[PDB]
Amino acid sequence: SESVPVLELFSNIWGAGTKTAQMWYQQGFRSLEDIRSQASLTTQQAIGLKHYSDFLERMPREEATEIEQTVQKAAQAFNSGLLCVACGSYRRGKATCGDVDVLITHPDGRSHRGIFSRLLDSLRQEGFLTDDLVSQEENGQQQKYLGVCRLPGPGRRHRRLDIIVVPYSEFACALLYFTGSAHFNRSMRALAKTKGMSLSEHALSTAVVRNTHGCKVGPGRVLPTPTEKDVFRLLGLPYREPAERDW
DNA sequence: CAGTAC
DNA sequence: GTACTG
Repeated sequence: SESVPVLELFSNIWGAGTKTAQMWYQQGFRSLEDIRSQASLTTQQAIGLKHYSDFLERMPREEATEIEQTVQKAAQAFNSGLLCVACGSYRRGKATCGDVDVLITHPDGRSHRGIFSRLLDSLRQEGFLTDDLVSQEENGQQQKYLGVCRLPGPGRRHRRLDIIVVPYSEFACALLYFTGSAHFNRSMRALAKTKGMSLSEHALSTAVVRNTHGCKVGPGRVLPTPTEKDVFRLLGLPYREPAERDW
């Protein structure tokens, strides 16, 4: 049909943005069926197209809880020490969630290692994980997984699930980044910059060196941040609770 | 670049 | 704003 809603239709495929949607449009594709039959699909895009309807639905908060518990039980089997916290919109207290954001670390600071591969393998044997989207094994000590899960039982939709494993020393910043919101994180890091500091999912750093155009030319030194409250303090900010961060 | 995560 | 893989 008309160009704008067709671009919108294509854009709602995971792995496809405006550039891809516009390219498809030039090709003369107008429907999801057209994409399915004729378009050159990325593995991820093919998965997004297959779960198009489900991925458009936001799940009830209660379902996100079950998903996080499903992940938690599997991890704990490996080690009872593991701490799993659902982040994102769920931690911010939303009634519905676009996806489930599960963070995992271990208090001793060592046992978090070796878990990521096993946990995923465990979740696959269970039939929980249905498709894998992207894997990041190079984020320093943080491992990230993006995939598709589905709770057992009838009438269950496929849900987007992200699993991140971090060291206990980076727990606070990883928790901070991953609960958001996106605009909230954007503002905190913007502020940190003004103060000659930097904030990432890994750590908060002071004495960061920047140039005339404000381009970072040297890292500072990592400041020990055991809790979220410590990060707020070192930036001269009043602590906000997750619900207070839903910007 | 493009798309993605918050 | 920061930062990952497709």
